[PDB]
Amino acid sequence: MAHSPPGHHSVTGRPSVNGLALAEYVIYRGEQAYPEYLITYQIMRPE
Amino acid sequence: GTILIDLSPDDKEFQSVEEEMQSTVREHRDGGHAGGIFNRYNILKIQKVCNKKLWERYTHRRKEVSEENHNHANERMLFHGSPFVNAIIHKGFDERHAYIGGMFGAGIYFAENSSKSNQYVYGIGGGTGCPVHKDRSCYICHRQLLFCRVTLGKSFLQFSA
Ligand SMILES: O=c1cc(-c2cccc(O)c2)oc2cc(O)ccc12
Ligand SMILES: [Zn+2]
Repeated sequence: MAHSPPGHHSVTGRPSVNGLALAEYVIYRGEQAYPEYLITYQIMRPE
Repeated sequence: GTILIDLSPDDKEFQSVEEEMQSTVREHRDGGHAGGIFNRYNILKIQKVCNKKLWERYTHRRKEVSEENHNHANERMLFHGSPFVNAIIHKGFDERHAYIGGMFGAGIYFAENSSKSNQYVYGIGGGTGCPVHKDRSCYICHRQLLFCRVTLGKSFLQFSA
């Protein structure tokens, strides 16, 4: 498991081409996330 | 010591979480290859994950990052989808849950788009799809995502193509 950019705690990937894609984030310590909700779901076939 | 508490769909907490899930769906450049063809979900259940050990571990680290960054933990709620969600809720995030091949390094990935995390529920690039039908667009089998509280701190800004 890799390391944070020196002096930072995480990385943000901001898509620059698809202007509708929201951000993605990477952390490098498991202690920096807490899994609060468990969502069970199906995808729905479009009409 | 994880216990899971079902939220009732009348609960304002349930609706809020469902809204953050349904409103952050988008179209994907792969035409649905990895995650399926869809515009919305049928939410079957939402459960609050309570684990004390894990929570104290989260907030102790939160306080550290906070103090290293002008008392700003930079806390978000973000999506995470993988085949290992049952381990995560019992034992916590760790190196097993990292994406070695990832664009921004070998760490734990998270999405603002629920539909992006959905692409990883059955593995990298959808793997071989649902276990019962081998179908990446299966409309029958139950899928599972996490909505997680994440400490970002000072975050390195990396624009991506
Ligand atoms: O939720 C995700 C899970 C994972 C993932 C990938 C590999 C292994 C794994 O256990 C999770 O990758 C992502 C990548 C992204 O750019 C955005 C979200 C995810
Ligand atoms: Zn299936």
